[PDB]
Amino acid sequence: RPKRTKASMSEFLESEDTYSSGHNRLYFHSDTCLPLRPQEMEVD
Amino acid sequence: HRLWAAHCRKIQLKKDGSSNHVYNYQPCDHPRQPCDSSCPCVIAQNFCEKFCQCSSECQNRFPGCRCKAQCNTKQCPCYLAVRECDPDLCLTCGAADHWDSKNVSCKNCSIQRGSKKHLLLAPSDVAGWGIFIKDPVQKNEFISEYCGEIISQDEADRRGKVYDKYMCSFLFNLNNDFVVDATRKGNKIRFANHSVNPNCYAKVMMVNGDHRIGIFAKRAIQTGEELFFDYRYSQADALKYVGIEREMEIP
Amino acid sequence: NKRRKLKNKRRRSLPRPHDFFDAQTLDAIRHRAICFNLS
Amino acid sequence: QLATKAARKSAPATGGVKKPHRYRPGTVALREIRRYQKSTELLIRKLPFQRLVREIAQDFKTDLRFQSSAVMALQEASEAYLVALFEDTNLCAIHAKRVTIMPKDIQLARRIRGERA
Ligand SMILES: Nc1ncnc2c1ncn2[C@@H]1O[C@H](CSCC[C@H](N)C(=O)O)[C@@H](O)[C@H]1O
Repeated sequence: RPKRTKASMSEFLESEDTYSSGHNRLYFHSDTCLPLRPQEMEVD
Repeated sequence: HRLWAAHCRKIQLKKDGSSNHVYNYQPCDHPRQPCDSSCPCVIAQNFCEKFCQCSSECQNRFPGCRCKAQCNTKQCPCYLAVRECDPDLCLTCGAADHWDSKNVSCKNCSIQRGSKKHLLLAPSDVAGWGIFIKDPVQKNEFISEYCGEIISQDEADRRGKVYDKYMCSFLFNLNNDFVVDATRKGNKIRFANHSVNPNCYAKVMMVNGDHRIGIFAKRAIQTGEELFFDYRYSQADALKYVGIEREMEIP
Repeated sequence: NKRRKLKNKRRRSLPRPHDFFDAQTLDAIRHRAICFNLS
Repeated sequence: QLATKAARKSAPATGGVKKPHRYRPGTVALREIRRYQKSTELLIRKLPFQRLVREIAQDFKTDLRFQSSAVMALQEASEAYLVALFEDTNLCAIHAKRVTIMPKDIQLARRIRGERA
C-alpha cells in the first residue's frame, strides 16, 4: 500500500541523520557446479 | 525398566552429571565377568549394546522404544535418546515396518533409510556458495545428516591451524574423542552458511552406536529459503569467521 | 507481516551481486555521443 | 603436545534419560479402594489369626480344641466388625474436615455406638 505521507524535509533528514516467493535465484547442479536447468530441477 | 533408570541414577550420580563427557562406543564384552562397575560401556557411560557381549540379562541394555503414537516427541524416551528408534524396538512406531517404504508416523527414522531432501547449489546471500531447500518443511523435522570423514583431534588441530590459515573449517566437533572431517569427501549440506537465528538447527545423533549429526528445522520453511545454522564458535571466532549477519537496525 | 519496514531491511554489507553492465559499451557510447554531439 | 586447539562447529552435548515416574500420593489409594471393595477375601492370614485366638482362649481354659470351621467364624465376624467401625470412623474424620483418620476418632466412634463408654 502506498504510504503517501506528507512532504516535510524531515522525512529524509531523520532518515539520513520485496515479498519474494518461490525459487528466485539461479541454481547449480550440485555435482559439477554446472548451471542448473529448471527442466530437470526435480529428478536431479 | 525403572531399575535400569535406577542404574541410570548411579550412571548419572557419578559419571553423567557433566552431560558433556561423550565417548566412542565400544563393545562391552565380558569374557567371564558380569557387567560390573568396570564394564567397558559403564566406564564409557552408555548402554550394553546388542552388538556387545553383555548377555541379555544385562540391565544396562536399553529397554525399548514403546511409543505407540510415534517415536518423535517429548514423552518418547527413545526420542530423548540420542539414537534413531531401533527397528527391533519401536514396533509401536513402525520402526522396522516396511523399511523399504517411506511412510510412517515416527520421525526418528531418517538415517535408517536415508529420507534425504533435494538440495540446491548456488551462491549464497551471505558468503560465496550456498545450499537451499526445494520444498516446504515444518519445524522440528529432519534434514540430511552432516556426513563426513572421521578423524582425530590432533590431526584436525594440525589441519585446523592450516585450515584456519586459509580460514577453512569442514570440521564438526564429533565427541570428546574424535571429530568429523568433511574436507575432500563430504555431504551435500557442506556448502551452506550461518545465522544466529536460522530456520534450522543441528541435533547430535547416536546412529546405532555411531556419533552422527543431522539438521532440524527451527521454524517454518516454504519454498526458496536459505539454509543456515549456528556454528557455535567463540565470539572472537564468530566475528573473525562468521561475522556477516544480514540484518539492519530497526529500532 | 504488519511490522514490515521500508525496502532496505536486508543487511549492512554483503557479497557483490556483480554488475552486468559492460565497459565496451561505455567507450563505444563515448564516441557515439561524440559523433552525436558534433552534429 | 597440543598447545592450541582448532575452532570447530559445535552443538549441545545433551543426551540424558527419562525423569522419575511415580504415582502421586492419594491416587493409588483410590485404586486400592476399588480393588478391595469389589472383593470378598478375608484380610487376615489364617495362621497368624489361628495363633492369636488359640493363645487368647487359653487364658480362660486349657486344652481347648477348635473346629477349623469355628475359627473362620471368628475371622469373618471380626473383619465385618472392624470394617463397620472404620467406615463410621471415617465419617467423623470427614466431619472434622480431615482427610485422614486419627486415633481419637475411634473412641468417639465407639462411644457414640455405646458399647465402650
Ligand atoms: N555468516 C557468515 N559471515 C561471514 N563468514 C561466514 C559466515 N558463515 C560462514 N562463514 C565463513 O565461511 C566458511 C565456511 S566455508 C563457506 C564459505 C562461503 N560461505 C561459501 O559457501 O562459499 C567459514 O570458515 C566461515 O568463516
